[PDB]
Amino acid sequence: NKSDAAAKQIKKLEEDFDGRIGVFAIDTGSGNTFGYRSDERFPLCSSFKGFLAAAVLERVQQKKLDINQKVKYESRDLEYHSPITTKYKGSGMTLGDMASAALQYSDNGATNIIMERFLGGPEGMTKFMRSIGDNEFRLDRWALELNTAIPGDKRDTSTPKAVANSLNKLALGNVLNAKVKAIYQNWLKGNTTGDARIRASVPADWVVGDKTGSCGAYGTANDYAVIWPKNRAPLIVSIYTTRKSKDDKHSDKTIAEASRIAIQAID
Ligand SMILES: *C(=O)[C@@H]([C@@H]1N=C(C(=O)O)[C@@H](S[C@@H]2CN[C@H](CNS(N)(=O)=O)C2)[C@@H]1C)[C@@H](C)O
Repeated sequence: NKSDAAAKQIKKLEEDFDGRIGVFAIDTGSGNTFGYRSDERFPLCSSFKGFLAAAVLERVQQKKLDINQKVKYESRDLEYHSPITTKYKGSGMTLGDMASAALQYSDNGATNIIMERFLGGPEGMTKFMRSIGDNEFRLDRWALELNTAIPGDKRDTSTPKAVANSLNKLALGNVLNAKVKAIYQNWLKGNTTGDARIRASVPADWVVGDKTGSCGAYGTANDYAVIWPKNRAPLIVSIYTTRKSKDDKHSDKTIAEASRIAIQAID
């Protein structure tokens, strides 16, 4: 009933821009959920970078990597959209700066380097997600090839629900200890790419951490967030969208709107 009216609104919203919306929201205080197409598969785009940083911090926490070890890449041809790694090319970067660059600026060079050197590539990112008990998450290709968002292709996809559950386990749950979890949160809170998305759907004084993605094809874009309202339990929102035509552009306002409707369904 509270659920069916949110579903109506989302359905309207997806018809309005002539595409498809996936939502999954959790109130971690009360347990209440809301989903819409929350078990259907959606391209990840960059959004998986958020889990990559947590994979790295898991390795830090088990002392299989040091967060301050230098990572040198002086000879590499940096991928397009490496705004952060390009500037540090000569000096290298700390593993931790590199990971958070991956997350906070969606840096493709940061992404590819970490996956090649420390993570066992796409297969090993997928392995990290099975290990927390995400079974829907799949990664197949590398940073710049995973964006084709072709309807029906399952490469590089997850579901809204599965993303939410993962983020809940990683941000709020028990894979990371106190200390490392707070690093991970601070990383999410400093994400720079999501001002117009989930961040836009909540009051100004609520703290938000998020990771976005935009494929640039099939209007495909997404965002997921942990939300800390004033004097109340944290929320998880996970919003994924695709559009009918190859040439359609993403719509941030739709994401922000789908988020408002979702925060309202669990309120
Ligand atoms: C991943 O999807 C790609 C990479 N990451 C992006 C992202 O949104 O995470 C895209 S979009 C890009 C990020 N900064 C701008 C949006 N913020 S803003 N200027 O405040 O509107 C544009 C970017 C392409 C990668 C795989 O291409």
